Amino acid sequence: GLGTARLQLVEFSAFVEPPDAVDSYQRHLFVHISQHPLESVDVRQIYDKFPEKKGGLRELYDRGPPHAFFLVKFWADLNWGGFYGVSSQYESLEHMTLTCSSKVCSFGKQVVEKVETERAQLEDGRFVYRLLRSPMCEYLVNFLHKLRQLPERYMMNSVLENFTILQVVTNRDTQELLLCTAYVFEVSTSERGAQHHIYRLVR
Ligand SMILES: *C(#N)N1[C][C]2[C][C][C][C]([N]C3=[C][C]=[C][C]=C3C(F)(F)F)[C]2[C]1
Repeated sequence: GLGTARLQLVEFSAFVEPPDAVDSYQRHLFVHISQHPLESVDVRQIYDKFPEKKGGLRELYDRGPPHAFFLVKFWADLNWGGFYGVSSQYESLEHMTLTCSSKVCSFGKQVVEKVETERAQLEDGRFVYRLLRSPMCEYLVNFLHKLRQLPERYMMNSVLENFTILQVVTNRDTQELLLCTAYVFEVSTSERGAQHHIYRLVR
């Protein structure tokens, strides 16, 4: 699964709860992972999709460690005053303070970047890092309304081809990379829910 033994992604989901969930609860997952041997992709294959910059995939991979670099292909479910949310959870056996850069690179050129710091919280013999029910970016929210309005699924996948996200979690105190995940996006069928495949970035 996703993670070094130093840090595992327990769960992550972007979601919307329809406004009627206050009465009777339901939630739409656009994308979801829950981990409460993996296949491999050669890192050079996706170099193009991301910066060739400082903070670009090649540079961070040279810094290492290579067992920290992953790819997650997402098949999003776009079949849906509401709440649009993103919630992520990681587990470690070390107490560290983490820094999580998430960069959106469209056409290989980074547009937006969020960097956040989360400190550990001890639970049942693991240190858990919790970033739950964060409100979704208005960038993403409007994007998704536009993308759902697209008439054909291949049209969504061709746009989503040109958008990629690089997530890098480092230890703030030691400034050493713990996890780097590249995300590529496609759209799932209506009958098929949100799906994902995880790969290890190799050389
Ligand atoms: C806005 N709001 N957000 C919160 C940001 C920080 C954490 C998640 C990030 N989005 C992200 C990161 C990695 C893989 C997929 C996604 C997705 F699909 F955009 F949520 C971002 C959005």
